[PDB]
Amino acid sequence: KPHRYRPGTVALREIRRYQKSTELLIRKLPFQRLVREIAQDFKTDLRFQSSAVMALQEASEAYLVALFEDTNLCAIHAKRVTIMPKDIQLARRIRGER
Amino acid sequence: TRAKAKTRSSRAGLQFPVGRVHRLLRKGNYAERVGAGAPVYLAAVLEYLTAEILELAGNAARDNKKTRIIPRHLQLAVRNDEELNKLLGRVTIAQGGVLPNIQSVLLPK
Amino acid sequence: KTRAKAKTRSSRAGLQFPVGRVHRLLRKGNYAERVGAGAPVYLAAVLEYLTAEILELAGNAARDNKKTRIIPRHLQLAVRNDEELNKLLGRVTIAQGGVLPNIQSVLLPK
Amino acid sequence: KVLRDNIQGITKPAIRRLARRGGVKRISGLIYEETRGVLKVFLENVIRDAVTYTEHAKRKTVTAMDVVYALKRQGRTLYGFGG
Amino acid sequence: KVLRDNIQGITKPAIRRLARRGGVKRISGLIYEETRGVLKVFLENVIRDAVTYTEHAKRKTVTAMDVVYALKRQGRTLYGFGG
Amino acid sequence: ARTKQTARKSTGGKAPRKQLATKAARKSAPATGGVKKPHRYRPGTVALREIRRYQKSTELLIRKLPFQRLVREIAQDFKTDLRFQSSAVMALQEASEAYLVALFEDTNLCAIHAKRVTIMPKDIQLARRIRGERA
Amino acid sequence: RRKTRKESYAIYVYKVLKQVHPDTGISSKAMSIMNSFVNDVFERIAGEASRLAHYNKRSTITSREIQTAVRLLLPGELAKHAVSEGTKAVTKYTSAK
Amino acid sequence: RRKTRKESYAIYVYKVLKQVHPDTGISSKAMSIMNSFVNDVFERIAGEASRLAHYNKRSTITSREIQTAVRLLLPGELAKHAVSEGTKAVTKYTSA
Amino acid sequence: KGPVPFSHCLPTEKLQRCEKIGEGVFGEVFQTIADHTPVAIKIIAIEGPDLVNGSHQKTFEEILPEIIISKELSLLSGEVCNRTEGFIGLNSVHCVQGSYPPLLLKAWDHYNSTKGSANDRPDFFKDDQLFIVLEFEFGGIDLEQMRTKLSSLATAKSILHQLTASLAVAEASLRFEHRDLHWGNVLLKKTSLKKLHYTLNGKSSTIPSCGLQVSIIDYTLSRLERDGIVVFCDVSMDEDLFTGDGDYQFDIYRLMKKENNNRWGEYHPYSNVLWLHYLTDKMLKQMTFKTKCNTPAMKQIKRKIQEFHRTMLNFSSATDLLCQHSLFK
DNA sequence: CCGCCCATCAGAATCCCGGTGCCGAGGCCGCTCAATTGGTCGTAGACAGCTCTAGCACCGCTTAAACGCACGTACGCGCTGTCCCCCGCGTTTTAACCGCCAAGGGGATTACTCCCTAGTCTCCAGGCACGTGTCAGATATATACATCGATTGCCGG
DNA sequence: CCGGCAATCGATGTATATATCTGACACGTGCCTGGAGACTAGGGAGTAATCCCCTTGGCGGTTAAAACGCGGGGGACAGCGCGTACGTGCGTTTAAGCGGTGCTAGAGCTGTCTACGACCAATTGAGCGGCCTCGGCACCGGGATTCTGATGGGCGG
Repeated sequence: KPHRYRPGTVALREIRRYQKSTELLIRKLPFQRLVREIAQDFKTDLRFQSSAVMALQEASEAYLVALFEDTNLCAIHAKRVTIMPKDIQLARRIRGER
Repeated sequence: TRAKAKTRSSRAGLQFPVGRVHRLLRKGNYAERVGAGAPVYLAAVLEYLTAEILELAGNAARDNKKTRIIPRHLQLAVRNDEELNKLLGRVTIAQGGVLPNIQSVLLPK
Repeated sequence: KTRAKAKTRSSRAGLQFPVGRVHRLLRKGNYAERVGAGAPVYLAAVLEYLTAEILELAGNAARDNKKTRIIPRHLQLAVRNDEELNKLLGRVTIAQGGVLPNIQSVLLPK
Repeated sequence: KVLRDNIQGITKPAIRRLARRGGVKRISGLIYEETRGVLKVFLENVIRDAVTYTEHAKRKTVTAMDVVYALKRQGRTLYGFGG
Repeated sequence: KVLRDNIQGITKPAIRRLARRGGVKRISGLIYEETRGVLKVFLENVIRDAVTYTEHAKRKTVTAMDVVYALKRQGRTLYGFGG
Repeated sequence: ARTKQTARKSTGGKAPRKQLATKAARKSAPATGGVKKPHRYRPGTVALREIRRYQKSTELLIRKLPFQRLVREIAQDFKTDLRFQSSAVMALQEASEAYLVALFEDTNLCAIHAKRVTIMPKDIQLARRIRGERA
Repeated sequence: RRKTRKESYAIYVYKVLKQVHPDTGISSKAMSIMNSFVNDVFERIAGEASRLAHYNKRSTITSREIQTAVRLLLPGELAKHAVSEGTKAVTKYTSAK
Repeated sequence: RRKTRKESYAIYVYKVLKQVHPDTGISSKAMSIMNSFVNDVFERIAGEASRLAHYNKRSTITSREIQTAVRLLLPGELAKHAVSEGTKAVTKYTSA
Repeated sequence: KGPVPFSHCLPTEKLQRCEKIGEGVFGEVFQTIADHTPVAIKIIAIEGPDLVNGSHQKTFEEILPEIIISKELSLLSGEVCNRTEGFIGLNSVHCVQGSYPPLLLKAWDHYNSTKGSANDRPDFFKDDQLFIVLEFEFGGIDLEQMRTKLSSLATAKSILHQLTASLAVAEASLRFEHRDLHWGNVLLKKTSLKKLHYTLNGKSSTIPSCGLQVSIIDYTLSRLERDGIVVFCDVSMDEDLFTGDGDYQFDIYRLMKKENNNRWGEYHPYSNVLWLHYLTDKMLKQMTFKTKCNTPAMKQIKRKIQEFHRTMLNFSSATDLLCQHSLFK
């Protein structure tokens, strides 16, 4: 009989693990490609330094983590443990941003 | 016979520069004139705040069995104190992380 | 001798807002050491354009209500009903403005 | 060398890792599209402001100072990358 | 001449009227105390800043300009009172 | 003013003939009540009428004297023997009203999100926590 | 004439109003609101331009700074019209000087 | 051709750190963070003082403006200690 | 001459242009244009046996003092020792025989239709009836109809100052008592002159006009003296004048009678003073003004008028009030 | 035999006029002083040329992460029942609002010093760029140790 | 004679102890540019005197709003059952990451020199502060009209 964990154990282990480190959780090449593609519309034939891309990635990840914390609070408020898009929409609506 | 020069920080008994702060205030488009007591006040306040943050961060670093301060320790010091957390409420520290925290309902029974 | 009369800079620029006063305010506000000769004209034109836009919307709102004078309620109605102006003044409170009539759909009677 | 279809490079496990750092235990199946959309909007705003600064400075390279200034202008001060 | 217990002057029907302008249909029974507390906090902050502004100018009267400056400092501009 | 006072021969009921010669009688519904049944609107109707009424006006919704007394009582903590202009108190009242109305809007949204119609203190707490006002 | 004089924008706002809507008036409270609005926008644009000039190690404020501040501050579809109006005004002033 | 020199606050931060914790070092990223922190606080206080001076129709910046700006910007505590430090420094300077 | 036909005094052009302006116990008052000037015509039925409007007809030997005092007050505007244009000038006064032409009859009908009247229809008079016609300048609209038309308290002050100056000049020159200043008896006329000039005993002074000019009319119960001879009408036997109630004007006659011990032949200028009182009373109670009192200067002058009203009863005559009270200084 | 629809009834809501009370445009004077006109003059920045840093493009190889599919269970959602607790309406009690009026405290304006800051010249010590070691931290390996999930083993109604 | 509660028993992932190896950090040196010393001119800020406007405090009348009590309908909350969507784990495929090699576009600096902005003197007209008028807008009252909610009376598979 193969060993199997109950649903929820590994999730809590990962929650504890990722709240202790201080690294970037998104691969770098796809993020760089996305940044260049987005900037392509405003001006043609642009160049970037490395630190510019690094700063953009840091700011983006901080923003996403904070938004997810607010989403979790909203989802718990309604007697649930699963997060749904309505929670993201309510959090963004209250926070002020469109 | 000019007397041997004595810097202004020494007379004020500080560790931060007073002449540099005077120059920055003058060439910064803040006012037409700058008095003779403003740089001393500003330097004292800046030194005090720096010392406070540094002491808390050093305590946090020693708690981790290290001897050099890294951004993680600065984040731990700033986020665990009420006044500093209120002052730096809209600031992001690179490679800082977050504070360990789990909601109570999610815990297993 | 004769100095060939006079002519305000607003007349040469074709504007209605004052150009000399804007220059004097830019010089005495401690913004920079020197100020060019074209900045006040640009600023006056921009301010006049924005004023005209807001005033036109407010006047339409006032006429809709069958009144011949503009009051702060009409300014609030004009601002909150236009997306761009609403985004510009997103953190401003107008005295005696009120709110926009709006009721959620769940609360309505079946 | 036109680039297309790069928003799909923000894979599902990456969003899961960000959520786990956020403190989330269970997730729906429709969350990823919403996250991708909000990320795209945020990036668009910041990059537009940075490029405006760069264009005023009369350069062809975007530096870290432009990104820092744009973030500060939007009210999201960032420490560490100079400035 | 020392005032005492004036927060009770913010009646219950007044809170109901504010809620009605907000668009609320049913109000619980424990809302009024919460409203009184939050109003007290807001007023404390604003009045402290205004009195600081007044004191600096070596004056003995609080004017509308100090209130406007304090509100702007908090991040809530106000148009129409000698702005 | 003819040097003497008489009756009303000077004017032949001009105001009445000009207006309200006999129109000054009754208006609207003339018969009210007079029924054993206790006429009553169902709960939730007058609430919606009030919602529609107060979202159209613009006047202040708090009595002036209690607010002024509260402001003076709060201010006396930071300095004694203070004075106020009228417009200062007016500005404070306007700001307070606007803040409270916006907070109630957010609270109502939070209450609806949880599949309810009544607002409770927990909704205010969540709104203030997400807004960033309360840590 | 005993009191010290005070300056406002009332005359120019009234001229603009009478030019857009020939047969409408305005009340004093609305005048105060308009005055505050004009002052606020002036302050915002001037501060942005000063910061821009300081970033680039310049000591003078020109029309380029005003243009870039307008582009940075106003939302889309409002920046373009303002830019067009300002450019027209500057060209007309330069030609007829 | 010479490389232009750039100035920072590292020397003074290191001096203060050796004063408080006499056996602790620091890294480069932390130094950058503290540099940015000092610059930010300087800018905030100076801007508030300038606005305060302009409100009253005055042409000079004195220690009263700095004191009032400190009381206006800093939270409940950290505001008495800063005021005491500034007053002590000014008195000591003017005595010598 | 004598009782000439109405056609001579009233040509068809003037007859067709007559507009009814007023009615009273004396008769009727019309307005027309003659000599390129608006003129008022007062018509009275005299020396008749019939009773009209609740009173019998009036004779000539009692109407003679009326025309005498009217011409005296009209001609005092040309004297150098005391000059004032606060009265109405005499154009022509004449006697008529005949009946009432239908044109003024239909004008009276229209006047009744719009406003109404307190008398009877003047269509019972035959050819043999005798009438008197008086021609006067146009003065303007009465203060009664101008109640909601005044500008502010400054107009009030100017009106009171003009009335006081005119009455003081009259008393100083001809020792005059007119005794019927009710607010339906003063006339306001628009004018362009910035200042008004008045002379008393050789000394001349000026008063701000504020865009109005005042005049007084209806001297039917007035008293005057000249060269040791007195002219007035004794009204000591009809007490219905003193039976009035409902307004302090009704009480002013009783108070004056108490002051003079029911002796009308004596000169007591103080009576005129209380008349001002009543007008001032009206000026504080029965008027609506276009402009509020938000200006501090207007608050100051309002207080001045209040104090004047509450303390002017202590003065002797019009001249004393003019030359002593602080309001006019 | 459960109803689910229509016609009446009454009570708010909105329109039409007539009369009142004041506000917002304007008119005049009288200055005050800030904006325009015509000059000289010193320096900020536009422009052209050069050097060399760092950004871009391509290639080969490893290994870890991303992807697809199978299986089962715990969580979300709909339905029923119960009881408390807010809403609507009539009656009685409190204090807010309006109008008017003195008294005097403190903010605003005018004139007169006079000490503190900017500006200039000379000189040298603090602070920055560059170059060398050595030791705190990173990496690799083995070793407990705490915890999750299944099984046994009796146990009282 | 089971549904339970405790006590094991095995397996998995994380914390801890010891040895080698590096590159980032802590100092030492030389030089030059920015701060300190010394002195003068003048104007911003402090102080006294005076005026007068607006803030505080009092009194009486009225009446509109706050406070109180009660019946009952609708909503908040708990318990239950069912179905499927989400978590855990294994085998296979893909592209990120690392280490080099080569090229050149463009950032960063220096030197020349002209044109644009600062400053000054004489002149003058725009804009604000007192006093004053007045045409029409906003407001109220009544009466009529409408519109909507809450009701009973009915045909029907």
